[PDB]
Amino acid sequence: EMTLKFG
Amino acid sequence: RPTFYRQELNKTIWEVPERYQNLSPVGSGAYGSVCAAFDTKTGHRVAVKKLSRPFQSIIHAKRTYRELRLLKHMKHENVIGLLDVFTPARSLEEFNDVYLVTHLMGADLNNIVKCQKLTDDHVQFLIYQILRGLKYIHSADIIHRDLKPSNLAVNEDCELKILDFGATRWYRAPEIMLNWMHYNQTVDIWSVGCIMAELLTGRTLFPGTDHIDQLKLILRLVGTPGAELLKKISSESARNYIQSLAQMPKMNFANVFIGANPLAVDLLEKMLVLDSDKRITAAQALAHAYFAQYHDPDDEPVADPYDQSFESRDLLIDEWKSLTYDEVISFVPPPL
Repeated sequence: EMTLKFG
Repeated sequence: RPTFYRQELNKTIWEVPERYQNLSPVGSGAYGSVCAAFDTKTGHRVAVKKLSRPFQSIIHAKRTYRELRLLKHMKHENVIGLLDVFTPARSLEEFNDVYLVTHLMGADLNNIVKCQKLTDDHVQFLIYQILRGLKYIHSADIIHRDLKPSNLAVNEDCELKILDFGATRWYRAPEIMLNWMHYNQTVDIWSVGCIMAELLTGRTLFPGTDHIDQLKLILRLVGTPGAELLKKISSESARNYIQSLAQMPKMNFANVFIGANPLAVDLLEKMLVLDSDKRITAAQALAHAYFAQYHDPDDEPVADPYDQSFESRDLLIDEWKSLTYDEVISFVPPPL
């Protein structure tokens, strides 16, 4: 859940 | 009334309040053109949509009214909301342009899988938020009808919003892909099942090339329609076509999704049921054990009832336009 990266 | 300023971008005139700055064109088409912009009142990036030809016909004028009524009603954390709607017009007589402002959404669901592998925790949270938004939508007797990964916006905190109310075919329930019957709200649940399967495996679940190819792929997993479902299909030709098909049993999903969280596969079985009356609802799916880490039945609100009685009204262009103008005038922005 905590973090995702931009494309 | 704010101060407006006027500019031409991509040979489109944009006349917007001063609060919207640094407009950059990011899309165009028959529905209207969109600029990304900076909202100096909220400090957020926003999408500003200028409606194209909003009152050119009865059909267009009523569609403009329907979209504004719908967007004004949606007030939920997992659903796109109307930040602002405005016109440069000082009165109904010069009212010709409508502009809609929403949160600018950095990435959709297709984009986030391009640069990372989602964990099973990520998929639980994403699907939970989709179902939480759908519970709200469906409680107002609204159906999205076009859920797919490009209509789902996600930020860096894995927080999700449902956008853009009604490769599209790949997420469509078979009863609406081939117009078998009147739509249930659980056509959106079919789409969630297709999206969830794809997030779990990295593969599109039913990527058929035409309607028949896709229907055959669906029926191979879920089985051909039984007599109880056949009785609900009103088109006689559709019934005759389905009866011409070689019968196929439903498959065991656990043998198709080996290695996935068993509670994920169980929920998938409940969403991808062929008979839409037998599919799990959004409210019921939120209570499924797959979401035990996230489910809070005191924090899954429903909507106000939504009056759609305008849909059966038969009005002049200028009457739909006057109704739209009234809705622009009566708009109350959300709290900062």
